[PDB]
Amino acid sequence: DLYFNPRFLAAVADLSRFENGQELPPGTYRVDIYLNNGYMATRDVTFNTGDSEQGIVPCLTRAQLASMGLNTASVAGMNLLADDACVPLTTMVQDATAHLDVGQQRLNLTIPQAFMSNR
Amino acid sequence: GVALGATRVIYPAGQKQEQLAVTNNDENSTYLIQSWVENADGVKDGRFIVTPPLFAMKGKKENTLRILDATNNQLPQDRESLFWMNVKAIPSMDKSKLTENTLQLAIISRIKLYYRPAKLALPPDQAAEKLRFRRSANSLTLINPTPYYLTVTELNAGTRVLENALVPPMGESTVKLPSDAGSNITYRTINDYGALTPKMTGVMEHHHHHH
Amino acid sequence: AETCRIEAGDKQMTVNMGQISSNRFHAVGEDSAPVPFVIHLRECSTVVSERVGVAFHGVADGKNPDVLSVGEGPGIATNIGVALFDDEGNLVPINRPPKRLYSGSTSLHFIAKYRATGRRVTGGIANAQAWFSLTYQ
Repeated sequence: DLYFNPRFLAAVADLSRFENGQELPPGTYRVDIYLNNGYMATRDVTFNTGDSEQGIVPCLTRAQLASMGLNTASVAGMNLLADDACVPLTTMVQDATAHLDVGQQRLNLTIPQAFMSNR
Repeated sequence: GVALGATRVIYPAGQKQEQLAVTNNDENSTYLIQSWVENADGVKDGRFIVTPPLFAMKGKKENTLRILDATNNQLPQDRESLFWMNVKAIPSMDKSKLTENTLQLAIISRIKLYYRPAKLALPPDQAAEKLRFRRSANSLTLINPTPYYLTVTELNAGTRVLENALVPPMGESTVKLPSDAGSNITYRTINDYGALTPKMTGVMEHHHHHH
Repeated sequence: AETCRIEAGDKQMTVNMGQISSNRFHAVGEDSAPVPFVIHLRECSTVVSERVGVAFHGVADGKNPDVLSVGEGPGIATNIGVALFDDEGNLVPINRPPKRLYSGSTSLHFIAKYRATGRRVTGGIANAQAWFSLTYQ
């Protein structure tokens, strides 16, 4: 229950998102990426509309996750994906989380150690 | 309501980004925040990328804007370049007010963005001293030989308070001089941290080899 | 130094303009009752708030580009716009090319009025939007 007057804008198609409590519309944002509280990288990440509470989800490829230490053979079905496919992280990787801290422009990822590179 | 974290931004040449805080102090309000850069003439210039360029913030909150240098090293590297950071705060409105004839306002806060090359020998806080003055029958010209934009304030000719002036690096600006303006000139400046530098005595422009 | 934190009389920067009565207006240029509003510059030193540049913008009216449009659509009033006035009682310019400096006070006082753009005003919905910029020294 929010109202923003659309005459203040104009791509005002993003207005309903804000009126429904969302912080950030889909787009490509410069973010600091963290995985299990370890700093990974600072780069542009594309955020598409998705099933998250935030209304948006980051597009992370198999290769980009492997570049963060993910042992991709340990993740069932991951090998079936295409190279450019946005990994459905929170459903494919058991117990994994992704959240964008919008105020800090910081993408916080978590992935259980069972799936990371160890021993 | 919304405030910004600083009244000017100094962008160091070579830095991948600079940042600027945006704050809201009211728990019971949501603002849309829309941000962009203009060149010196107040025209949009995308060569500084502001991100995220559109977002909502709810309640007592601080959000950080990223300012990215996308000028491809095309600006001068011996003097500052002036840009303007723009942050527009757009309030929500109570739905009850939809049944009322309403004027609603949004507010754009505008602050200087100075692109500052590397390796300037003159310390920023030594610049104000370098200013020089040229006087005509009805105007006063401020002469800035430094590589910094100087924001000159509390400018006085005798007891007569003059207009503030923004004096471009290695350049000049002119203000009006009332006919009753006294002789001794004094001035201050606004520094990198948005504070006043000390009151100084104006020194006049001089001829070669001369007092 | 932080910029000033900006608020109006109403938390959401709104002004209730009241209902339109066509009988109030018998000539182009005639005005409604004044509706004051105030822009507050809070939580900042005098160094920051002094000589701040203020400029107004909005969708200008077609018959009188010096006043705010109330738009067009079903139910919307016709032959009125919204005029803004400063603390000298003078009409505030809107949408001017990229000045006006304010000093001595951290409250900026203004008045809004409905202004007839035609001899024959019709009533109904009359909303307007404007934005002002605060340009810091």
